[PDB]
Amino acid sequence: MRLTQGCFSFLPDLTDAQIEKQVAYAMAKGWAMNVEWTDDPHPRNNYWELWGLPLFDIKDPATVMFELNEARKSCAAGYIRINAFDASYGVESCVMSFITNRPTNEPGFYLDRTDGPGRQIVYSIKSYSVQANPEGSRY
Amino acid sequence: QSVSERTRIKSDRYESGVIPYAKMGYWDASYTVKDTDVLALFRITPQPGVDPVEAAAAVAGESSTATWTVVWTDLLTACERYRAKAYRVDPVPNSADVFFAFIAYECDLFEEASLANLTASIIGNVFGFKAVSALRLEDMRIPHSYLXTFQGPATGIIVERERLNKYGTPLLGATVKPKLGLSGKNYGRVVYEGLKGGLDFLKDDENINSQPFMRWRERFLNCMEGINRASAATGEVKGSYLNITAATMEEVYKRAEYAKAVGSIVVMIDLVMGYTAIQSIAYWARENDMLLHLHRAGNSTYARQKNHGINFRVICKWMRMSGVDHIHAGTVVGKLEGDPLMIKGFYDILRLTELEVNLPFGIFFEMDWASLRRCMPVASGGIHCGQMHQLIHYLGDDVVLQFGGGTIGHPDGIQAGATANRVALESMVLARNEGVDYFDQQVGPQILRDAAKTCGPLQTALDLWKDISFDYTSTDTADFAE
Amino acid sequence: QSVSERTRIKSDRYESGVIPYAKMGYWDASYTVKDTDVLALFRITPQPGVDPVEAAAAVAGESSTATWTVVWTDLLTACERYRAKAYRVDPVPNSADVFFAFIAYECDLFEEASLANLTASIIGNVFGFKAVSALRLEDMRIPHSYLXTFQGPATGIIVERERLNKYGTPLLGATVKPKLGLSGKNYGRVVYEGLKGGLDFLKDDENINSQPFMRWRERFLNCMEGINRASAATGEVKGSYLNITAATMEEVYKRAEYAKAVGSIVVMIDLVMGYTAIQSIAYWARENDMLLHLHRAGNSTYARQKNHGINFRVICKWMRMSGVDHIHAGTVVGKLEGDPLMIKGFYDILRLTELEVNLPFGIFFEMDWASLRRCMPVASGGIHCGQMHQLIHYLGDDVVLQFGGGTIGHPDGIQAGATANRVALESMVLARNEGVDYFDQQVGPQILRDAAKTCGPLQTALDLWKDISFDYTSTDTADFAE
Amino acid sequence: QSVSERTRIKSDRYESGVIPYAKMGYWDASYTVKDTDVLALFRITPQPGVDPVEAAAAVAGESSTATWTVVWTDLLTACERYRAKAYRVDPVPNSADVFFAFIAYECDLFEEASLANLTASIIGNVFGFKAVSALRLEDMRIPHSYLXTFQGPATGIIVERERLNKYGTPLLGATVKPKLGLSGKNYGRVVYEGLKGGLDFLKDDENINSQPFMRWRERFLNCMEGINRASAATGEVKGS
Amino acid sequence: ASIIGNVFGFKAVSALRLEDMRIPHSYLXTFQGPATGIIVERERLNKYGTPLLGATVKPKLGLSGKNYGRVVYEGLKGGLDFLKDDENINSQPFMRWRERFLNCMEGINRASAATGEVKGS
Amino acid sequence: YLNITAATMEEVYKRAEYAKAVGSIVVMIDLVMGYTAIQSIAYWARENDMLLHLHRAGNSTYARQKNHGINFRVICKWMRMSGVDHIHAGTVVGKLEGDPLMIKGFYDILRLTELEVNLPF
Ligand SMILES: O=C(O)[C@@](O)(COP(=O)(O)O)[C@H](O)[C@H](O)COP(=O)(O)O
Ligand SMILES: O=C(O)[C@@](O)(COP(=O)(O)O)[C@H](O)[C@H](O)COP(=O)(O)O
Ligand SMILES: [Mg+2]
Ligand SMILES: [Mg+2]
Ligand SMILES: [Mg+2]
Ligand SMILES: [Mg+2]
Repeated sequence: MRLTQGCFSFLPDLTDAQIEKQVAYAMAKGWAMNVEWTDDPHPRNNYWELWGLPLFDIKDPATVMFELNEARKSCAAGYIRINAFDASYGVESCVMSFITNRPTNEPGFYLDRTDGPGRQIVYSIKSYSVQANPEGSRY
Repeated sequence: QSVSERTRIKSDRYESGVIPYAKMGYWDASYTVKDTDVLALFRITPQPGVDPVEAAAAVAGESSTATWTVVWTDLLTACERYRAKAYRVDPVPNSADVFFAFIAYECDLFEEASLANLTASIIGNVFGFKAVSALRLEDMRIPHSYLXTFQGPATGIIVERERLNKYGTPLLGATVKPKLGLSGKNYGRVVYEGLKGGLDFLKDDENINSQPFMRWRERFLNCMEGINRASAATGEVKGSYLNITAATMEEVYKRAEYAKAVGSIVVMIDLVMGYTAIQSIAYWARENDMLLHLHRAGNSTYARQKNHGINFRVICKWMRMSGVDHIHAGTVVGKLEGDPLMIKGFYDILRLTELEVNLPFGIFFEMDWASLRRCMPVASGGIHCGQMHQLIHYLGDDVVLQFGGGTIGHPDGIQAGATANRVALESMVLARNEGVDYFDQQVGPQILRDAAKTCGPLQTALDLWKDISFDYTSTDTADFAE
Repeated sequence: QSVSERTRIKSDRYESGVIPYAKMGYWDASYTVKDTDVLALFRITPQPGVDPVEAAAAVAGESSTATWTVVWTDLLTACERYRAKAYRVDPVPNSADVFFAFIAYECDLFEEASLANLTASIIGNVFGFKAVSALRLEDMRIPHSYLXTFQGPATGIIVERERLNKYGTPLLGATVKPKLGLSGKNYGRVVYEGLKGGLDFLKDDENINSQPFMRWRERFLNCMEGINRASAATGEVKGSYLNITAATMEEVYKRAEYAKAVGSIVVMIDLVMGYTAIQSIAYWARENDMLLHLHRAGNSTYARQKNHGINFRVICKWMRMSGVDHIHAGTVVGKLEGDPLMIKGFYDILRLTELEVNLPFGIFFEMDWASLRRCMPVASGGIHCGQMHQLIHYLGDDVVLQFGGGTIGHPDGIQAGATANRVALESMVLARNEGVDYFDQQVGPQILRDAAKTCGPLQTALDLWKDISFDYTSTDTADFAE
Repeated sequence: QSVSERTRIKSDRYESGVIPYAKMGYWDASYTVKDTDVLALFRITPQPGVDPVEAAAAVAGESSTATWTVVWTDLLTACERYRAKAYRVDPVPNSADVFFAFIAYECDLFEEASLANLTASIIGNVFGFKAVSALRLEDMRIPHSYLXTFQGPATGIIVERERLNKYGTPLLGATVKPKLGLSGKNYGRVVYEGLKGGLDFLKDDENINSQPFMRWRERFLNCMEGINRASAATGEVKGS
Repeated sequence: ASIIGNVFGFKAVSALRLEDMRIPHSYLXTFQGPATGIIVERERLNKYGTPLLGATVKPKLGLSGKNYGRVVYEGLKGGLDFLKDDENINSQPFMRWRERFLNCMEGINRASAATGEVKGS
Repeated sequence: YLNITAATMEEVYKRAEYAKAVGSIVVMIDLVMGYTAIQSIAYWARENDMLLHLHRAGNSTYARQKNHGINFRVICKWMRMSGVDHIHAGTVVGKLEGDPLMIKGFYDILRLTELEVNLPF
């Protein structure tokens, strides 16, 4: 399956040209980019691995693509995403997040069901990739 | 002769008898507003022959300390401090008999943390007053000191997106249809499909509570199965606004506790439950890590007309104070009343950290929001993916676009309905960010047609509802154009 | 070609696309109303070019099962049964563009015992609809089967009089003034005096909740001292409506439990608390042997104008269902909007065991009340003992006449204010029973002057407010005169 | 070579290392106080050779958002907003080594209706700072918007006087003595005596709670007999 | 109440400092003493032989619960046994307490999954 | 069908709550527990997502004879009102009294949305 986290995962995978234009948008709005890797595609995996610090002082879009490219050359098979962070009062949060890289084959998830009281079900979403292998060799 | 006669008050102000409200301490053009005052803007239509300043002195009087005749018990209190002062009366543009009345109320007149107490003073009686043929509450300046007594949103826009892990587009949703009739099992079917096909949320309809055709527990359990199935199938956080609206506060809580027990990320409530049930469930939502969706049922009974009632922008402020996370605030281009610039003003009220006088949007007062969280506006009601360019233009980024008929009415099924909406949404935003002039009548629809060549569900949708608009003369209009 | 295309519904009704609501099953002139249906009368103003039957089919549709486009999920339900049917459209007299729409809703669409659920369907969205420029809910026929799910009044008129031991006149009362500012100790002073001088009740003002100048416990304790002192001084049951209106249901209950603990015969709540807090506290009142006074704060925001909102007569029905014991329902001759025959219709709704079509009073439907108890109407707002002949004429026997300014504004003190009102009341009723033509402009005022020769407080009052009337053009008027 | 090194922050404010508090945003003499700010006045005695304005800036930093070294995580917040601001440093009369320092704290720094949180920020750490040999909190300006979150007195002077039915003189009282040793029954004796003879209140000594010589319930029951006895002897509201 | 109650404000004394106290065995036996204590703490942690390790999260104030959970995960994953809230981080407009707690727990358990150590904040 | 029938409503509730706690889809009750307990536990079943099976124990003491008692059809109505999900209503061909037309009457009372005069049933 296609992991549909990120905000452009219903379009086809973004070319580098398209990525740069979203990075450009983000930066013209004054926002700070970073790059993150995981190979635990769980919906509740909040903290993907930081590819260095966020690029706070950076003015040129090309610098962020250069880092995305270096993440791609150095990270193991998995997901990478770019996020735009807005440190303005009353935001102080991420405001854009899209997937820049995904594995060729994502097996996805199954729904694990434990009987609670009465008819209630204790659900757990389980990852095929993550249960089979540890971090760094799941795809 | 008797003690009563000898001790009668003989002063001008406190002899017994009626005197006009403008002589009673309720009018002062020279009055300097304090940072701590509560301010109201009233649109007053005096009865013929009633003095416009006397109409505003009356409203001010009867919304604070006054009654119809003079009372000596005023002198047992610090009466000069507790009186409201009407402090400015402007004519409405194009009315020789409708006026804008600004009235300042002292901070200490209001119970801390209490919408009910605020509204008792402010809307309690003055709208039934015979001296006035019409009265609309247009705006309020809730001072920073009163705001800090309120929670504000339980969750808020920032934390909401953090819980969903969803940033950069608007959020998506749909109302389940038909409105009523569906069994709990079939409700879960619609929710699964809607979420699997791409929607972030679905919702129970506002009138779906607990009924002979479907009792609420069946809905909740079958919907959680649908929700988790959709989340497992996509790797996204998913949810459906479980309606916990009930007759009693005891039944609401019961439904809300059950929703939490089974892992629902969100619940919904209807505005008809009323302010005190709303403040309680908004505290309950902060304390139980729940998103609180407010459907605005009954709002347009007092909010639709220009001449009388409460403007919706005021309800937005009061609902953000109380602490709901979502509130429906219009579409512009859908089936429900929504003048473009009024809606923008509403959205600004719900989403900004402070407000600046902006008369075209109906923002009559400047107002700090005291770091109360931001309320997510919801755009529901007769909208389709065909109008995505318009929605993105008028509504911005932080908003839930909801597509009931525009998902479930799709011929190829509900999944296809959903997928069409999301491709539309995503392709459009991608193009906004690229710098394209998307709100152009030529350009926007072509962005959706381009996206539609690799998405057959979206070409189906564009062709099915191409013709559909709801162009009718709006009644809740602005007084200052453009 | 694909499974989606091959299984598309091709029928007229269920092909995808918009069709007018009148073709969707929401119009049927030949429809026979069942005893169990819920009926609504809507005053509809269509937008220009909108077909009046299509406007009523839409309201019916959108208040029951329909949305803007066609949904296949209708076929998973017994859709023919759950649709509302608009079944009659009449023009309004003197409007070539405003119409009366009667719509029948199936009993099973409604959650048992739930005002919130009823109002979600009935007022939820249809008032924001762009297709309609204006919409007033005018009457409802709550069927006997739905009524039996509700408690109705906690106490009711019969038992209320039994608890007071007070029969044969109207009951008497007063709002404490000024509205705000007074300390708890001084509140108890006003209550003692008002009751000692003759009033049955006083009340907290609607905006008296808990504030910096007086917190609610101080009021409650000092008032019970006042109440019992007055009861011991006269040998009558006495009380004061302790306002338990608060921000949260938890705080309301806290105040209501405290009121009970200290022996208050009665509590009050404001309508701004909203329907779900109201249903809960009305159950709580039956279970704790308490009179429940409903002040109607905020009502005139949706109720004042002829063109749009909810008629107050509908609120009366809904509030009697929920179970409040008193509700303010107008004066006619006071300072607040009150057309004579509309007010009589309201009073009939609150006080009768069934209702008969009576178009001059705004009673559009015949309606059994299912032996739900009778709600006591309250007449408050700018009335004085000078108008006793009028009040007795327009309002009848079972009613609380309240005199805030008309008690406390009395120069010789509050006792004298009270005593004047009661002598006025009693002398007038005595004369009604004797067969005198008391409502005559000559006769009535002379009955009060005759009584005033042995009562100096009443001669003072008659002479102080002789001049006072509130004659202004009423906006909530009837469509059928006399 | 590495992503860590290529993405190291290179600005004057957020490069790693130690810079004076006065240059981190915690000193600003031109700052205009908002009515919503919490303000504090400190009598700062800086260590010999420490700059007065630097010590005031340190107190502002370490009672708001600072630590001894620069942190990139400042840039995940609206860090300019949350920083307290020493906005005034003045000399103290008849001293050249002690200074008055006025600091300003954004309203949003403090949990609503919590003395514990206010005093965690304002007094928590800064009194034990080596850079300053002494420090005294002299006064604070608790803004209107913070106060409306707090209850203030349960009863107050006004309502207390109403409950007692005494107005026009100061109220009267006495601590029961000896401080420790008395049984509950004798405690109530003393309470009866002093209330009957004219006192409005008596009181338990601060260190009278519950001990082998007297357990708290015996004191309370015996006192209520004394109180009510005095009240019936006098026609007055009384207490202990 | 007895020992520091009044005496430090007495006029006859210009200054007064309580330097030490001898709490007698008999009084001490009425008290619980540490809830867990050094010995049992190390046992629950499975860490004996070196001083334990921690860090206060920074900046003191302003961080959202999300970012707090980030700092906690990073620090714990890099070798720390603990992180902590700052003394003045309770619950504030910028970050309400439930958000911090939930986000830190994710961070903590992620750290322990990555290291095979008991972790906390 | 885990039988929660007991002497006291306090014991019925322990046993109902236990059954829910351990995951049972259904509980049973006996008609000998009587109407007030039944209506109470029928409200309980709704509240607790439980099937409620009603064994009709003792019914035949008043339902067997034509001349005197209460026809079981009335009991079906009363028990359908109270809110039991199952009730025993007859076999025709088994070991307990059951004329075919009376049984079909009972089954229609239990299962139809409306009834129409049908004298033979
Ligand atoms: O009841 C309905 O019609 C809706 O479900 C929309 O359904 P569709 O998506 O099928 O139109 C919403 O409740 C209204 O939009 C509420 O109006 P508002 O958002 O203005 O409060
Ligand atoms: O606030 C007031 O003005 C009153 O206290 C009347 O005081 P007076 O007796 O001094 O006029 C009542 O709350 C209103 O009558 C309510 O209106 P209604 O009864 O129409 O709801
Ligand atoms: Mg709806
Ligand atoms: Mg009032
Ligand atoms: Mg002492
Ligand atoms: Mg610290």
